[PDB]
Amino acid sequence: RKKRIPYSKGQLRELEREYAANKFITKDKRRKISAATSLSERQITIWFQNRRVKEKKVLAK
DNA sequence: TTGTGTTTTATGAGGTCC
DNA sequence: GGACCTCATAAAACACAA
Ligand SMILES: [Mg+2]
Repeated sequence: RKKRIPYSKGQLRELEREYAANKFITKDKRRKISAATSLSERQITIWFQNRRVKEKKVLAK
């Protein structure tokens, strides 16, 4: 497949800041995050998908 | 500092949207 | 005629009882 590479403190800080601002990434913010973090647009899109799955688990009960 | 449950990336199947 | 997300899933890495 492709062996996963965990994101740095600096990369996660940027992703969580945007996620806190909006649960859904805009095309414009995805490019900004891509430039800031060196993650691909694809990675940023997937991380948002995964973050909403995590937030959904937090609505346990 | 072992072990092995949870959390974090990453994928592909199957959906919505004129 | 493509871009987008939710879902179940797998595996690498983490967190921390033991
Ligand atoms: Mg849907």
